[PDB]
Amino acid sequence: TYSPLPDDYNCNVELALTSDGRTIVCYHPSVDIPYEHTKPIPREEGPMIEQLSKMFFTTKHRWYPHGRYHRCRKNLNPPKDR
Amino acid sequence: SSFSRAPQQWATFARIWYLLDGKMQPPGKLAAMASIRLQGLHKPVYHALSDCGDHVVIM
Amino acid sequence: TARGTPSRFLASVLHNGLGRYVQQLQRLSFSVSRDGASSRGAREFVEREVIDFARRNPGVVIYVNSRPCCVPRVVAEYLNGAVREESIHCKSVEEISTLVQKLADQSGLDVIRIRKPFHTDNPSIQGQWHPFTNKPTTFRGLRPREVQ
Amino acid sequence: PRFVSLRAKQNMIRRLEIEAENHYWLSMPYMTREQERGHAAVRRREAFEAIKAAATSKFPPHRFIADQLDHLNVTKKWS
Amino acid sequence: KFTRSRIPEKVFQASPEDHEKYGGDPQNPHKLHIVTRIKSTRRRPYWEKDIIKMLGLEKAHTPQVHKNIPSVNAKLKVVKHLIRIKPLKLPQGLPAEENMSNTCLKSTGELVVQWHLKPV
Amino acid sequence: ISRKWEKKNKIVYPPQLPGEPRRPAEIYHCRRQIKYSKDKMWYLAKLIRGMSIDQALAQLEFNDKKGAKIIKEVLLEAQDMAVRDHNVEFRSNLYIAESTSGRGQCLKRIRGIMEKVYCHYFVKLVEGPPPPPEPPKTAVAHAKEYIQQLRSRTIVHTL
Amino acid sequence: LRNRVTDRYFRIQEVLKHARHFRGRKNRCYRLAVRTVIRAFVKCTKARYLKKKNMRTLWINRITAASQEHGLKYPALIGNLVKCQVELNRKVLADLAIYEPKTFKSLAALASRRRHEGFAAALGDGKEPEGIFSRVVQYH
Amino acid sequence: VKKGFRAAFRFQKELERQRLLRCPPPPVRRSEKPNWDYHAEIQAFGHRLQENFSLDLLKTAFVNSCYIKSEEAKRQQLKSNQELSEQGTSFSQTCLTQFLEDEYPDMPTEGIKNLVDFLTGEEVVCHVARNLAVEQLTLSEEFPVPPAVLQQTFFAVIGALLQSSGPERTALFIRDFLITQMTGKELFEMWKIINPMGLLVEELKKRNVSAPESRLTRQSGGTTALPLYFVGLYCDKKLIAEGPGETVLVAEEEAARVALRKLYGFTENRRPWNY
Repeated sequence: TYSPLPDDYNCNVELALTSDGRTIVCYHPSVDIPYEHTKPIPREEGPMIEQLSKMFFTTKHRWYPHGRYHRCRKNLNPPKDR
Repeated sequence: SSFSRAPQQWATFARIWYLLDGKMQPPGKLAAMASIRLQGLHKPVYHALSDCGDHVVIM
Repeated sequence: TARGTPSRFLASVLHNGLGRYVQQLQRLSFSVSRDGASSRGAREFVEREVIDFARRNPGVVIYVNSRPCCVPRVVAEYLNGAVREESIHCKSVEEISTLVQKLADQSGLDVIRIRKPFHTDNPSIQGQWHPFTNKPTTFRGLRPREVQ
Repeated sequence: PRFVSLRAKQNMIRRLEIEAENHYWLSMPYMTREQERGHAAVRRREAFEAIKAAATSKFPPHRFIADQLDHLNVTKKWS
Repeated sequence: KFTRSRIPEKVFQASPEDHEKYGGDPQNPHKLHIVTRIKSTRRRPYWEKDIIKMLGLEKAHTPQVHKNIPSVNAKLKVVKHLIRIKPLKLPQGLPAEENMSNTCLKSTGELVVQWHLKPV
Repeated sequence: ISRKWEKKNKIVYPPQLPGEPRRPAEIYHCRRQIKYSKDKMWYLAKLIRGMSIDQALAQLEFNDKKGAKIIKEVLLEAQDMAVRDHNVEFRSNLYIAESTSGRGQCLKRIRGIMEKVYCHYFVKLVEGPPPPPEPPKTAVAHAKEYIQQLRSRTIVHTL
Repeated sequence: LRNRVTDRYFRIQEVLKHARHFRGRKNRCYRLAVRTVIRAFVKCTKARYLKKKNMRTLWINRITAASQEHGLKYPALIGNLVKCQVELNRKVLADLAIYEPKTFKSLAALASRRRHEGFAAALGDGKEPEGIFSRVVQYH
Repeated sequence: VKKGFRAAFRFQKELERQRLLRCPPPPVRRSEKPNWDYHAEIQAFGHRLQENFSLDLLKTAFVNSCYIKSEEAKRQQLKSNQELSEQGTSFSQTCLTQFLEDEYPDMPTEGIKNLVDFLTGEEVVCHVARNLAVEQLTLSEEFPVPPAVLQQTFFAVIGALLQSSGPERTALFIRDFLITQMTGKELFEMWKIINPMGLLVEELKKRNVSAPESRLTRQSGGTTALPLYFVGLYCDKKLIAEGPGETVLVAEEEAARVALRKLYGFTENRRPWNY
């Protein structure tokens, strides 16, 4: 009845050593969300910067613009990955 | 897994509102938990510039 | 420095090891002066090593131009259309052979900075972390301070 | 004013323990001083005769015809 | 004045409590020391810097084999605060010319003359 | 002395195709050694930089500064050679695309060195209606920019 | 002037290709750009040590965060995975924490299991059977 | 006037480089530049890919029909490409459907047709043949080689490798250059669909499973400008997929896409291609 972590929320972790004791086999299949645990699907520059700040819960300073020296230092074709 | 690129990216960096009842609690020991969840330091995706902080509602 | 230089991600050209390996070096263009003391080690490279080199990789087409140059060059062209022009000016034959094998072994991608030392295209197998991994659910999907 | 923490005391103490065991293993030599005497005089003398010998064998290198003539290749041309 | 420090001989006389503490025998002691520099010779006097150069200990954390003879022990008593001493114990024999390459000095202090990389 | 801006009216383009939009005209005109300073012409040159030439003329007739009359001569002259020399059918259908002012070859007067300051005035007129001024970006544009920056971000310094 | 210097545009331009992105006259004037370009190269080499350092504290922040999700603390996880002869490093554990959180959950279960065997072994002291995951694989 | 020559030569060539960057010339094809031997470089294209061709047949694989027509427009002052490209694209369509029917047996054949029409699309095949030196060997009329022409020459090269050395070696060729283009791409980046929910509903009718209930599993930030939803999709109160989104409809459609990847074997955890 021992569980080293409460195997309830992410995966059901079942540790094992092998008979030689050299490799640790972990067995951990996924824990599905139960159907009981779900809800059914329900069916001017000043005031604009205050309105965006209060909308997105950030300060005001990232809504003021920046000069051309900062707009043109920017890399417009940045390298992509994955 | 098996999400598309955009909803995986949305799902990872999405920010979570936490509730935190401060009755009979010390203010600094609430402040430590609140501070960790405000910086995003409770996420393994954390980075300073990546802006992954959350919301803490202390009642 | 890294902020002055451009950078890129580590890549291949057309998934160059997956199916088969393709030599990314198409053309070499040696240009060697006949009379000229700077292309001496180029001369002894064409005489000794360029036929052995041209047989060790037949997907490479090699042009020895042998004009009156005052600096000899090797011009590697790559399958993705990159051009690396390097000099073989006042080099020994062995230094030219390590340079030509250096150009053979590499690909046409830039020698600008590489950002990460790796490139998975499928980094996650068990599903990437989102903040609702590692959280338990509640009965009927309730949230804190939800009465019904 | 600077004060002593518990890190500094525990560190200082584990250096004292390494020191005490150094005291232990220096307290039982395998030989007495009469037994050790001249027990490695030969190897020390041959070692210094090697140092002496490499000191007294210093001289300019050999100069060759082939190097001096091999400078003439700087005007090797094709035909 | 800061001078060179002699250390009296009662400091270097073992007690049977210490034979119970460490693993030593006063009769039939060990032949070879393993000495390891673990504290810099900088901010130390120049004589201790020299003794570290003689003993062959200019790298930190690199073991060196010495004889357990009173001359080498005298130099070790000069710099005993910078070094660490263990007995070189040898579970099997000293290596013959067959086992000369395939040795490994382990961290216990023992020198094993057959060093496979396979588990037991 | 360099004189590259006068030459710019000499570019001859190869003739177009019938499945191709009509290229607008470009009329590079300038005046050299205006006795005025280059930084006082910057306000007059800056004033008219996207206006139609009738709005530019109209704004420069009622300005008090010395350079306004000089720029109005440059723009009436470039409206003339716009129509005569460069096949612009309507006098009205021009706008100022470029109006700058460089420094000219100044003189030095020993009093105690004091410069007699000269300037030029460079105007490119472009055939067509003046381009619509840039609208101030709304909260929809700011919100989409912010969210697109949030969509852009990656787990950094990992696989 | 018998031989005055012809090839001086190129020495200047060897410095100024590194300064093309600075601010102020540092991108233009050679006297200013030399002090800033030298000073940028000194920072550029002292920052190799800080790149290594800051990646490692970044990994400890990510392993700390992800192991606090499973109740463990960082010293408990790293200590009791050393004690299991799982010689993974911080880079790999942080990357498993992000991309493979079931393997990270099972590693947190293996480290807390080993932590409890360390507790129960160092509680009931004396000769007893060792824990199952407490056993070590001897290499000879 | 500083006497000397070397700084004026170096400065002369840097002025030449700023002339090339300020006003670069239009790109000329490679056969109209120095160091070109066309026959030697067709043989190099053969040995580069590690196979053998009958060299005349590969030569006709690079000769378009536009080139002959503008060439005979230039005569007045060669076998075409189309037979080999017909055979090559017929073969590569049926062998790509062989591979993708064998390694994805649960796909609908509409999806196999959209995968195969991705791996023989103009974007993929034109991206492949600009890095295999096909474009440099194409005898085309105009430069750069327009993408329909270069698609035709690429499948002509497949047809020439077919008549050279049989169906198995071309199967390995198509495997190693066209199939490796779907590494790192998700299924619905290749087979685009609108209404994935109706498609998932129809597929679940074909397995004789009931229609799935979309059912909100987890959420956050519901009354903000940055919500997050995980909609689940249950079948007889067991979920088949669950996906996130910024709104509820977005997450529901995306959970339908997760279920469609799961029905078809095209998950992110699928066994990779065995090369």
